Amino acid sequence: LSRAPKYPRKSIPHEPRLDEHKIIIHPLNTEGALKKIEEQNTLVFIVDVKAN
Amino acid sequence: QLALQKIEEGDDTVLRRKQLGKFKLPEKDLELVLPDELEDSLRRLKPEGNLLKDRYRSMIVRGKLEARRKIPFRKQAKTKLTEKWTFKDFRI
Amino acid sequence: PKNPLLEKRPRNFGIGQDIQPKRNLSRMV
Amino acid sequence: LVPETLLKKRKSQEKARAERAAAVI
Amino acid sequence: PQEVSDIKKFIEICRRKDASSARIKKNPKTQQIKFKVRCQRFLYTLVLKDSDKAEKLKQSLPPNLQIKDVPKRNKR
Amino acid sequence: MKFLKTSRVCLVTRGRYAGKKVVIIQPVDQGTKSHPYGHALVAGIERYPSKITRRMSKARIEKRSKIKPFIKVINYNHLMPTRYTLELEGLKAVINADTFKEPSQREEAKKTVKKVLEDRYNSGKNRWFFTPLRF
Amino acid sequence: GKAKKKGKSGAARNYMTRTQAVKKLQLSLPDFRKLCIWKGIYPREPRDRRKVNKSATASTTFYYTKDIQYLLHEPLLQKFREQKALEKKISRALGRGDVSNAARLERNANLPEKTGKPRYTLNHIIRERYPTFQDALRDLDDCLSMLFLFANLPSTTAVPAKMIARCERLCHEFQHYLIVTHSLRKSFLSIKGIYYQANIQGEDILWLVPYKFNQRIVGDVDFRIMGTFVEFYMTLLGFVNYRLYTSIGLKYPP
Amino acid sequence: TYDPWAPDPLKKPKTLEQKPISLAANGKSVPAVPKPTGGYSYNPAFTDYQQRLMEESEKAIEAERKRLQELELERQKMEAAARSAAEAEAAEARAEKP
RNA sequence: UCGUGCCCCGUGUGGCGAAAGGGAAGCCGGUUAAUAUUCCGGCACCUGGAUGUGGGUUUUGCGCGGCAACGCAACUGAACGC
Repeated sequence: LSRAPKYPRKSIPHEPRLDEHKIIIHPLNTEGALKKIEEQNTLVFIVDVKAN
Repeated sequence: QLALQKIEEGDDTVLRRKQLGKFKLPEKDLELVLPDELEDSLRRLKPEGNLLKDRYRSMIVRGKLEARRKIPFRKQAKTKLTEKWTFKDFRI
Repeated sequence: PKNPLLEKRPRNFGIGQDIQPKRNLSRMV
Repeated sequence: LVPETLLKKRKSQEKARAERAAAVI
Repeated sequence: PQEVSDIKKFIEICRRKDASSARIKKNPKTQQIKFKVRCQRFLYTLVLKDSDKAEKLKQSLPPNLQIKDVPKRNKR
Repeated sequence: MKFLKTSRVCLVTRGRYAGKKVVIIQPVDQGTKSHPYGHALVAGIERYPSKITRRMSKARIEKRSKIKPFIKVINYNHLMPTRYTLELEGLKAVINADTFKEPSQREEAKKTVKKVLEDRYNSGKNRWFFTPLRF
Repeated sequence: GKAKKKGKSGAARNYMTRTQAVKKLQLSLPDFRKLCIWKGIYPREPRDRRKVNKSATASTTFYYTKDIQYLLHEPLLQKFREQKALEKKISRALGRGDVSNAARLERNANLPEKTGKPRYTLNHIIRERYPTFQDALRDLDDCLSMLFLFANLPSTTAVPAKMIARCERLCHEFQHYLIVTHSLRKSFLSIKGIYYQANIQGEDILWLVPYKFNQRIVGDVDFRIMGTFVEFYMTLLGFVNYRLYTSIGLKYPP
Repeated sequence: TYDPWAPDPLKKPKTLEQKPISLAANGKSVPAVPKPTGGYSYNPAFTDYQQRLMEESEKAIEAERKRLQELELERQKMEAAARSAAEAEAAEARAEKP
């Protein structure tokens, strides 16, 4: 038999721990990013360490 | 030429070649009164076909279930018969 | 009439010849 | 090959199959 | 990279739907011309002798497929 | 005494048909300009008829009783002769040296061989010729 | 990154066989076929059946993995297990000789032979299968044909006499609704039966009624799965009749 | 009473929304109760009855022709097998530097 | 379908343990103040999946050729074994 509990162990499901506002922190303002913008069509960001 | 070759309600009368189940559904029973067998009254009417088989064929053709055959006998579990210990040790 | 295309292949279960059949081993389970 | 006889034979086998399927201490 | 030795096969390759582009490379020292068509997997090259028929083959190539002549310098 | 004669049954030991059973149609001991060695023109079975049991349907039996034949020029060194002999009247001069030189005659010859071999198999005789060799 | 393995994705995850489905649901084959008929799980066909199962033949039945996982949450599985446990308790009471306890446990079994209704309630199934009364009216053709056919059959273990009488009751109630609202449009005396065409709320409903004779039950049909269809169509027609009688402002049941 | 139309998956899968397989040759959905034709009436019109009669007649004729052709093929196969067996019995009787 | 069962099989038992052992697959050119077989351009490959087209096989149903070693763009194959 599968579990059919008489009470939930956790009353409230927790929110997404890694949502998009925590994923994207801020872009990079260095000359590497600024060169890549014009020469590579590439934007450089500083993001969360846990994000893929 | 290849493009032209690619360019070039259902019926229960003719079915696809591929089966759905244990066998392919046969052609239906003949539902027609022969000219000898016509009658002139509703009282003497000879009903034709079987409505149970008609509904069963309708279900199979529409695909709600697959065509299976009846299993009249199932293979019994192979067992060995022995005498009980009390009946073996009965003494008189 | 039986089809002549049928043939019999008896198996002899002596030592060294064909594989022993599956017998009741309930005495030795 | 009389079509009336062929249809009567077909209906005869059909009805035959239908009836044959429906049938010391 | 694959070399196509059949004009008919090159025509079907150019009429294939994956043909992004084609280019013309003329080598005058060797007196040769190369038709290079770019597809999804392979770049197909047809090698012909420099001739008016070779120049005319561009007309029998599909008009939808873009064709460009290779300049003398591969500018980055 | 000579034993690579007409209707002699042999086993093919080299080539694509290694292990197959053939019947000799025409022995050439002296040799040919194309084949300067002792050889033979043979016909045999490439795909044997399958096993048939008592509870099988007649359509499945008729499907599994088919025989795929082949015709071959074969060296004597690539044949293993058998003591069995398969005398078939339909195989008399069905193939020659000219048969293998143009394609079409090979398929009507194979059709003739298939017909006669299936008739002999349905007769129920010469069961060793139709059971495949297990090696 | 890491190399995928063969047969771990695609049609192998998209389909499963009937054996894998019954092993997943831990059901007996009659219960599985009954639940599939009631919930509308239909047989499927992969493009290559060997990619799903290497032992699959042309007679192998395939279903959707998501369909089986949807069946996994059906409340009727608990009802099946409860009824099996209750039958074991009844057998225990009969074997120990507690006849009063056996009767008291048997009145909780809700048998079709004593109630005239299906053993398991399909009310939650009806709403899931027919989101709209228009869908109910569109399946009423098959529903009415099925019930009008089984109104004239002898009793079996699959469909008992009280159940057949209930089918007759529902057919008569629907006929009374049609008579009162004057919704019957066409009729046809064919060689196989009487065709009736009615018009209920813009939907044309055509069904076939056998002539009143001894109907022959043949061995070429699966009568037990036909009986499961009878239970489903009975449960549907009860709600359809209630909605129609309430719509024309009559007391249901009459 | 109860009136319809008025983690568990409350959302049904799209696999259930897929339509069932139809065994019809054209691939279209077969109706549950198809509309009958006037030739199926208990007191049918003459033209409809004659049309149905000739269709079933030609079907029976071609079926009988097919089964007679198959019987001829089977008896020819048995005759060929018998002749080959007779020939086998007769053969066994006769055997007994560059 | 006595509908709530039956059949087959044996070989055991899980995990960790190598940036020098075994191992699916990427090269060239250019580019930064500092990275590059990782960026850019060009040209590829591997693994897995789904499903088309072309071509192949088949009315002698599951290819053809070579004496042979074997060849050819394909050319059915579950359990169980080598």
